[PDB]
Amino acid sequence: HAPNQALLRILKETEFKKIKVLGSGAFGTVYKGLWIPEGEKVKIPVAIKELREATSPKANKEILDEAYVMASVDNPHVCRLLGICLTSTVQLIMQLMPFGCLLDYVREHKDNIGSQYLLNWCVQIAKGMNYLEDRRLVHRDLAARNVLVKTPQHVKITDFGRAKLLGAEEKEYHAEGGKVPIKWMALESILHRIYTHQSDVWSYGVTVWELMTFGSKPYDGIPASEISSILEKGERLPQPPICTIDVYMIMVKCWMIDADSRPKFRELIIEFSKMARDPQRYLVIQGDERMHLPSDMDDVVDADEYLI
Ligand SMILES: *[C@H](CC(=O)NCCn1ccc2ncnc(Nc3ccc(Oc4cccc(C(F)(F)F)c4)c(Cl)c3)c21)CN(C)C
Repeated sequence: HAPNQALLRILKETEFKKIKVLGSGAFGTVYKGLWIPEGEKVKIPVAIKELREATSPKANKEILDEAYVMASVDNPHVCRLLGICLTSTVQLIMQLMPFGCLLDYVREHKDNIGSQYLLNWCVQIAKGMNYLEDRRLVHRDLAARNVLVKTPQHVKITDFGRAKLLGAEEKEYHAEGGKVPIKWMALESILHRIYTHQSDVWSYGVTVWELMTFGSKPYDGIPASEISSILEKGERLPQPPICTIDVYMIMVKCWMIDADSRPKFRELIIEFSKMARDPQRYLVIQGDERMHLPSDMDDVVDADEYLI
């Protein structure tokens, strides 16, 4: 393993300005804001998480471990952590992704989402995951809820709360126990708590299924405890109505019990790119041709153009 020379930037609180609330969770509130590094004549749209005063030492540690992972990744299809701020509670500053999570996006915009967007998103997520594989990172929580939308044309993988860096000689991560996203997990993760890049491929297949059904819940109504035996009997998620057999076969291959029989991310990039070149041959969507989606503010620059 090579040295990790990623830079962690510690921002001062007077450099960023909270504009409005975007969300509230167990761990603190998220604000829309601007990051205005002193004397640089640039304003960067950001989301700012300010942790709650009541957050435990254990929670703080876990959040900082997630920041470490996010600071260590740099790819157009993976979320961008700008830095953290050590005020009385920790604040985290990330690139603003104004269209929210992809799961919610596809549910809310399903009558205007055409085949080109769906296939491009699959390509993009596969590129991000391929990059994480190159970095020897196993995500362990890939799902449409954990993909952010910068613009309808550009998505990025997020939520590194479960991510693990494999050791140099290590091929599998062995987990301890807790509350796990069963319906996205590879069979070997459910049974034996084993995670690899190939178990992430399984989750990728489920993520694709979520997109192609415009945000349906996988195995809806089936309790999580029944999933493993359903899988062991050879049953899988059904073929979405818009999917040609070409697309469904790819998902099916992601859900092979033999981990080595599943596609690799680099191959998923290739197969979805082929399809993205002639999208209406691969996804059959009523009204496809018709569909369109969105495409002081002086000195504003996106985080992706503010390089270190
Ligand atoms: C869908 C995502 C969504 O819309 N969430 C609301 C907040 N929001 C709106 C736009 C936007 N852009 C960018 N980021 C966020 N939120 C956000 C999440 C996490 C975060 O920083 C961290 C980093 C590491 C760990 C944590 C945590 F403490 F563990 F939570 C937080 C920041 Cl700064 C911002 C945005 C959600 N859908 C319900 C699934």
